[PDB]
Amino acid sequence: MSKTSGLYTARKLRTVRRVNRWADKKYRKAHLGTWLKANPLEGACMARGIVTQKIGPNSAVRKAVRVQLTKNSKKITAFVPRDGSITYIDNNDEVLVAGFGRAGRAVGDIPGCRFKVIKVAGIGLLALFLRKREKRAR
Amino acid sequence: GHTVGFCNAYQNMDALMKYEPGFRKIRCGLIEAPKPVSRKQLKNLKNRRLKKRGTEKAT
Amino acid sequence: TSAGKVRKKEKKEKPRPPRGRAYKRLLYNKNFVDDTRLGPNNLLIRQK
Amino acid sequence: PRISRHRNSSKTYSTPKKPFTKPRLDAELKLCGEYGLKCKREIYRARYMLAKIRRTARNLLTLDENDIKRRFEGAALLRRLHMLGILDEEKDQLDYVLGLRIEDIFKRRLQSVIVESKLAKSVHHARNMIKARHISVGGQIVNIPSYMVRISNTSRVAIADTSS
RNA sequence: CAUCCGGUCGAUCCUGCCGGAGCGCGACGCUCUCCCCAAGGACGAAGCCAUGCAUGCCCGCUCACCGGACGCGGCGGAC
RNA sequence: GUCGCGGCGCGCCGAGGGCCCGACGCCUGGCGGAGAAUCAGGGUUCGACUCCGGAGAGCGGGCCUGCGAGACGGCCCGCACAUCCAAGGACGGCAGCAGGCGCGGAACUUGCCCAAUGCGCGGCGCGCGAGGCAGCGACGGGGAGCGCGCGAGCGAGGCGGGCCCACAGCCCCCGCCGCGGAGCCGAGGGCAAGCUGGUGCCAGCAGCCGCGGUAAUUCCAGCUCGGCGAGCGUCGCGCGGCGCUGCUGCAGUUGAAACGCCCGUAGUUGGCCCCCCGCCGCCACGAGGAAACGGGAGCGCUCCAGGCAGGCCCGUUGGAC
Ligand SMILES: [Mg+2]
Ligand SMILES: [Mg+2]
Ligand SMILES: [Mg+2]
Ligand SMILES: [Mg+2]
Ligand SMILES: [Mg+2]
Ligand SMILES: [Mg+2]
Ligand SMILES: [Mg+2]
Ligand SMILES: [Mg+2]
Repeated sequence: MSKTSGLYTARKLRTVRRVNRWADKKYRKAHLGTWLKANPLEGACMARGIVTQKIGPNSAVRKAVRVQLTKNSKKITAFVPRDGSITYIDNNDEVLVAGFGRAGRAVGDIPGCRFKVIKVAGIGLLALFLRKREKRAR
Repeated sequence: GHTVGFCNAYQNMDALMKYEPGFRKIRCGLIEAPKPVSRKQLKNLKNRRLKKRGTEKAT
Repeated sequence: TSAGKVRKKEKKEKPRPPRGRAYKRLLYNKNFVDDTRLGPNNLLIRQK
Repeated sequence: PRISRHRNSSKTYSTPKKPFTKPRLDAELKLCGEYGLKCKREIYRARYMLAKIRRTARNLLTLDENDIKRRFEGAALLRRLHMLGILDEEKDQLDYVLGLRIEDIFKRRLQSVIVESKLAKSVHHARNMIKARHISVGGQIVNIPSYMVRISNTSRVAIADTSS
């Protein structure tokens, strides 16, 4: 047929699979290493940085912030989910930033955003949104 | 309803004294328990004594 | 202009629904033994 | 290291692959009502045990009747089932096992066995009394509703002597 | 313990991928009535260390003090 | 020379050895195995950590003692750090147990004891941060509950007595009095679950499709409802989904994809035929070789996760395989 099938052909099948498994995009991304070096989070679930600038077919301006990772010193952009949560974020403040649902790719209509703010000054953003915790220490 | 355990009957009183863990005797009404001493202080004394030379009985 | 511009009825103080299995027993009779159309206006009209 | 590291442990239930399924929800609520189940973990436990029995029966059935291992394991399994009351006494062939159902497992719970004896008004009443240690098996009192009674112990179940 | 579902069109059949549905390992958030078991500074810092402890025992050798100190000697410290 | 064979080292001689059945070189966020996660079958990923084996004690070297060490809670040197100094001098190695700084998304008491298991030295014992007990501990696993019914009863909790304990707890038992407390997500579809008031492509939701420009079934709130439940949700990774890596089991006219054609080595594949001999593969059985994990026989820790037990007249009780 179109595949080798002899009784003494294990080596050829092994090398064929070895060579051809590299054509899958996901497998390359996972086991090539370029993504690992390029990813700012360096394979971590979430990282810690410092705020430095608050910035902005659906036509809805979105609020985000620029962050500088402490452990890596590079710059990224993060988005503030809830309604009216930008006020809780002040310039030059420490934040904890995680990823979106999709690992790497952008989510939704936000252009070039792949990170999320979840904790500010050591207090959960969602908790502050519901008034469970308060920022009177800051 | 049910309670089970173990006993130990000795032929003579002396045999009990020779063959018996000390804490068992203390639990029983046989002898008197010396006041406890912290092993930490004992180790401190041992190290301090090892520090000295010749006759180290002063401390 | 101010962010959160978009951002009160007295709470209906009623006995708490039972917890544990007793809650499970409530639904069993709610859907079979008791007359029900689940969630339409007319059902809510009747209960008032 | 600590001796506690060598202790074993395992889970005891399986969760459905498809959570939202109307017939399944209806059947599970139905069973919970008839047998007064506290939550949906008991059903998963019953399914786990049934799956284990079914897999053992399958593996044994795949072999020839006159196989030493087949005889050994089938005899053990049948003896266990008969002792536990899940399977009827008159059934001795391995085929009958594969048709079993979790209702059979449920019917041997302590609440059920005391209710069928008329000693309790309902499964919920049975659970309430069991939690209050008012029942006894043989000479001992059991306060676990899920306790499973054996066939030889069914007639020895009574009310606790010390119960008020 | 052999399962699929939504998205290209004015409608239809395919290829093809995107997303959802399950389990496990960790971190974050909210919350927590009772009992049993139970891991716990490993994750490109094998980076830096106040403070205390982690290796002793005794048959041989007593003109020490009132035989017990200490010391020489022996075994162990390479587990 | 070594305990000892050996290019292990030295002198002489000759030239060889390895490689597409992949040498040499480079890289690794490379300790290995027994094993762990996942689940028709076939497989994929991981394997710091409990048992075994290996290596190391800041980096690089050297050495004495001793049967046994290239030892580091042994010594000497260089390098990098660090401490006291009455300035001439002296002195250190927590990847041991607690504890501290730095780092990070991430990780516990500077506690008690040798009573159990063992080791060392020994006659009626000493020592052991090995180890054991306790403390913090929503990593995680298992078992009960916030009612039943027309009156009673029962927990949690409190106060005393036992039992246990090296001493203290905790569990369990006996008396008196007696707090019943549910959250996290969502209601357009995938996917189970619908009415009022605000806002007006703004604010915001939305993993994907999409909503929002005057009824918004999707934003913000109230009511009601749904799922799991002492737990629920979010982020990253692995398996599955996926017959989208295909040995079982993909596709190649037009969707992505048959080298422009021929010869040809390595490689792979090769018609039929002899009944009994030899060899290779193959099938079956067997010997030998650690357990733990996994499977599995038996046993009512009140059940269970577990563990190897218990009553009596016990297979020689058992711990089979
Ligand atoms: Mg390495
Ligand atoms: Mg080892
Ligand atoms: Mg070494
Ligand atoms: Mg050394
Ligand atoms: Mg050492
Ligand atoms: Mg050290
Ligand atoms: Mg074309
Ligand atoms: Mg084409």
